[PDB]
Amino acid sequence: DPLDHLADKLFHSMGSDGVYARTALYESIVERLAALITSHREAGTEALRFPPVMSRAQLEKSGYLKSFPNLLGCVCGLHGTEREINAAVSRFDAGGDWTTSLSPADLVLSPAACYPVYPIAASRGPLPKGGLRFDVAADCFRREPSKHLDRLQSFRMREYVCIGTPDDVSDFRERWMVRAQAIARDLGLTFRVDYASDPFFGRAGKMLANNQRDQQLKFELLIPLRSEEQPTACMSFNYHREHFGTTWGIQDANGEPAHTGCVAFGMDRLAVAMFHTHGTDLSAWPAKVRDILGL
Amino acid sequence: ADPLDHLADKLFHSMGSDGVYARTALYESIVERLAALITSHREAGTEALRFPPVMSRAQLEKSGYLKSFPNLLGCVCGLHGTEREINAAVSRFDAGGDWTTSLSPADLVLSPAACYPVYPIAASRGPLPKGGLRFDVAADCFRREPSKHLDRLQSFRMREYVCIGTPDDVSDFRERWMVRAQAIARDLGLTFRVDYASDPFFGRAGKMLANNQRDQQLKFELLIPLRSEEQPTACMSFNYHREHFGTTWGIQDANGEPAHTGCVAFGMDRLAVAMFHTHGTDLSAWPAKVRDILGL
Amino acid sequence: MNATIREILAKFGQLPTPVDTIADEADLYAAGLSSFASVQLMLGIEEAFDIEFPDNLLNRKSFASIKAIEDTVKL
Amino acid sequence: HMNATIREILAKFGQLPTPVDTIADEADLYAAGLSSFASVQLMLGIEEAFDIEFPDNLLNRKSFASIKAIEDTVKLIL
Ligand SMILES: Nc1nc2c(ncn2[C@@H]2O[C@H](COP(=O)(O)O)[C@@H](O)[C@H]2O)c(=O)[nH]1
Ligand SMILES: Nc1ncnc2c1ncn2[C@@H]1O[C@H](COP(=O)(O)O)[C@@H](O)[C@H]1O
Ligand SMILES: [Cl-]
Ligand SMILES: [Zn+2]
Ligand SMILES: [Zn+2]
Repeated sequence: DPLDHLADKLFHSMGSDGVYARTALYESIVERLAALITSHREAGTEALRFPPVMSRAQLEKSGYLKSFPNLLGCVCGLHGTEREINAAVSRFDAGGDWTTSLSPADLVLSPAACYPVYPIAASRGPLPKGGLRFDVAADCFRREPSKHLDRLQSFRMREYVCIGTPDDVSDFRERWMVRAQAIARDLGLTFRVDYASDPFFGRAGKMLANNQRDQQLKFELLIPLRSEEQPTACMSFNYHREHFGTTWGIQDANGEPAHTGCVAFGMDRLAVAMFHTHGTDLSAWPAKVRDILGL
Repeated sequence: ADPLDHLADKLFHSMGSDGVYARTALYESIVERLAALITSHREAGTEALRFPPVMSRAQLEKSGYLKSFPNLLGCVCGLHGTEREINAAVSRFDAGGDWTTSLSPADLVLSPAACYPVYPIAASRGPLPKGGLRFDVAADCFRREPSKHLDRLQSFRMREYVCIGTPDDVSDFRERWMVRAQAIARDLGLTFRVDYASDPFFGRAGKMLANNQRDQQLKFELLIPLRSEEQPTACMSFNYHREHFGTTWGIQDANGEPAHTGCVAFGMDRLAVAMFHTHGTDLSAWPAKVRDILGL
Repeated sequence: MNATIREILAKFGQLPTPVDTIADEADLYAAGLSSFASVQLMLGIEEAFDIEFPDNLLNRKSFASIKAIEDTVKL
Repeated sequence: HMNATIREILAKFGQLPTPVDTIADEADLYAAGLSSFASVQLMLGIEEAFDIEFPDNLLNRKSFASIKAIEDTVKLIL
């Protein structure tokens, strides 16, 4: 794979595909990319930072099981008494399987950064005129082991989220489709934009994906990393219509179920794209890109 | 009522789970300044690694975490079955039942401490150089201990400096950091004491481990009165592991003996909460010297 | 066939008004059919019969109205 | 006999590199090769092969420094 040669300078093995330790070089660029994205944050945006876990009940309510059940990571633990726990441990020592004693917690690993923001918005009552805008970030988890450097199980997501009327969100959407492309251009990256679909699960998932692609609810910015025919989505814009507004009882200023939309930046894909494009020697990066990043 | 509780309004939003909170811009700005302050005190020749919130279950098993803290571990499980099996689990949930009966363990756990993944990495490089190796590591860590207290989180950020080397390399490292960290705490205007302590080893077996640890002074903590002056909160720890991890991972020092290891751990969320408890939630009202130390 | 769909639409459609009110020509989405309800409706049309939609006709259009569904099945 | 029972457990759980018969009553078990985790297993063995419960005041390195220390500690309990 064309990205494989980057591993030496960017990552160390942690004994699991898609889960790597990040070198200082790599993290320095992740941090500069985050600062760049922050510099483009629109007026009136509230910033929240989420941990890598979220409430299982919230995610169930979000509909995640009807879309991507195969991708979810659930937190489980040894919940028994001292004797029960000791028994599980003893089986491990004996060469048996301690994990049969695991039981689910009330937590899952967050699959995307935006989910916790909707019940937070809903808790404040009806939206003001113009809606609400959020800047959210989380370490996210997708259960899809791969050896490719652009397909990780644990990765950082940064999103700007708009919650408001259909006009509020469509205005936000037009703006961020332009801004995301301007950011990629300033970073010296080659890309195209296309409509796409989320990887919905199963046969019902085929209909969902068709509808999403037909309705143009998902825009992706695609960067050729391993090939031009199989480019990698590094930014997306997702229009959810009234899905989350209805789910969480969010009312816009007109008393209607709110629409929501988000622009998502895959921070680790963008970092890998930068290194693939510009190499691992920062001193040689294009002057304009170094300037844009504040190097 | 908890003296900390009133901080929640400016610092956190509920995520529907005790010990798991969304962080406001105010709170994050201080966590970030604290991290930058800690970075400014980094020793020369220290390699910085950043780890994700998950690590190898096999590595964590090998490190002995199961024997010591099985009650605190978070394991990653997923729906690994066929499409039919998964669809049925989802259908049971739709019908008032439990979809989680279809979960099975993945090969990952949530990281319980930032240092664990560094030991196999160090081991993979061969014998240590003279003077040993030093690392600057960080991760979002997880411990299954739900609480409503703001100083006891389930998901929290840990920053550590780790030393791997001879017993002398490691013991001098821990002493340098114990002094340096107290000086930092004083600059931040914090009230504290440093005392011996022990990890919360599980079960009867664990009472002996805790006793020996305290007796051998393998763990110091920097303790800050948050909820009360009688039960202060450990916001940093200074840990000596003797040859435990060196032996586990087959790390050899420059003299060919099983390496010793130790670490200094900073609880970033605990420190941030301590700052807000100590100086309040209005940053312009913080002491000028503290503001200067943090580059505010 | 029409009677077979009215029971399904009442079972999985989850619209705020009874299936005996819809008029076979009216848009089901304006009627209150959501996306996730519509996929449950699709799955029900595959179960009450013994057919699997080609992903070509697996879309919003084929489930727009009750007459839209009926026509699609025969094909 | 209590001496011999203890010695068997030290073979059962001690994880010692050199056999128990080649170890004196008064002798440093830790220098001999008794690790922390092992000393706790050993302690659990001394609890299994007899039927006793160490007070957490004797739950330490000193109580298990030597066979004699173990023998004496156990005796001082019952
Ligand atoms: N490194 C990495 N980034 C991912 C992965 N899945 C999604 N992303 C990033 O996260 C963004 C949002 O994901 P989405 O919500 O569109 O599935 C993507 O556009 C991409 O940049 C993954 O498995 N690995
Ligand atoms: N449950 C927790 N919530 C928040 N911070 C924690 C928690 N547990 C540990 N820490 C912090 O992490 C540091 C290192 O943890 P330890 O490995 O227990 O010494 C501690 O000194 C605390 O500052
Ligand atoms: Cl990413
Ligand atoms: Zn989103
Ligand atoms: Zn550590």
